[PDB]
Amino acid sequence: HWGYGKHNGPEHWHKDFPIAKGERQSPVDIDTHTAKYDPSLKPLSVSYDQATSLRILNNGHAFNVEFDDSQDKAVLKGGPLDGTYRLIQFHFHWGSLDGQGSEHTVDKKKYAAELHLVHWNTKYGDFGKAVQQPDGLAVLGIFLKVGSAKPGLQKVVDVLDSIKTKGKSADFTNFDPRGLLPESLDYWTYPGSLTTPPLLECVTWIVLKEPISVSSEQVLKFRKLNFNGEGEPEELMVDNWRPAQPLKNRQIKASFK
Ligand SMILES: CN[C@H]1CN(c2cccc(OC)c2)S(=O)(=O)c2sc(S(N)(=O)=O)cc21
Ligand SMILES: [Hg+2]
Ligand SMILES: [Zn+2]
Repeated sequence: HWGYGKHNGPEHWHKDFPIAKGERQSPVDIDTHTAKYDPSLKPLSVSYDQATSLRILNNGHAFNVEFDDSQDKAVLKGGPLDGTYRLIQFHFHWGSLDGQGSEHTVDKKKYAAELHLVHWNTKYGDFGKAVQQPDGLAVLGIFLKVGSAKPGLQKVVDVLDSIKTKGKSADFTNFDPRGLLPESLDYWTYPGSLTTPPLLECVTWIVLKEPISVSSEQVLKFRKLNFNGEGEPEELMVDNWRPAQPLKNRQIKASFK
C-alpha cells in the first residue's frame, strides 16, 4: 500500500487517492505575516480530565494511542469549532533528523515532530460517519521541538519496545493526554484534510502556536520503531511526514495578535 518510501511515497498517493490534488489538503505552510488575526475567534476548550486511553499500536505508518470514545470523556470545543469533538486517538509524525518531522511548517520552518490529537464531530454519530462530512474532524496539531524532556511523554517512550514492529500493540491505560499540551492554547486554524491516505478533506485544523519540548533521547526512541512487521527486513520508521500543500483559496486565521 502507500508509505513514505521513494516508491510508495506522497508523490505517488494521487494515483490511488485523487483527492491528493484536491482543493483543501494538509499540511500547509503557516505564513504568520499574512494569516488574518480573527477576533471573533472563541478560545479553545480542551477537556481531557476524563480521557480513557486503551492501547498503543504500531500500524506500519506510526504508533497510535487509542482512547475510549464511547462517551464524552475527552472532548474539544470552542475556538473555530461548533459542536463537540470527541478524542479517538493521537499520533506523531517525526523525522530521521531533528530539523524535519513536522508536517505543518511555520514560515517554512520545520519541527522535529508533530502531535495530532484526532477528534470527531459527535453530531455525526460514529467516526465512520464523521469522515463523510467537511467538518467531521478536528485535529489539534502540536509541534515538538528538541530540548528538555517532556515528562508526560516518557510514559509513551517506555512502551515503544513492546511494539517495535507493524501489527504489534500493548495495553496502554490510564494515560493523561494533558501532559502533552503546551502552556498557551493560542492557535491557528484553517480547513484541510488528513495528511495520510485516504486524504479526506473533513478536518478543521487547529495548530497551536506554542510547541512542546522533548529531549533528544525521547524522540530518538521514536526512530527505533519499525515500518515492517516481524520477520521482514528491518525498515526504520522515520520521516513518516507529508510535505506542505498549496493553500489555494484558503486563509489561515490566528486567534492572536
Ligand atoms: C492512517 N491514519 C489516518 C487515517 N485515519 C483513518 C482511520 C480509519 C478510517 C479513516 O477513514 C475512513 C481514516 S485517521 O482519520 O484516524 C487519521 S488522522 C490523520 S492525520 N495525520 O491527518 O491527523 C491520519 C489518519
Ligand atoms: Hg469529508
Ligand atoms: Zn497525523
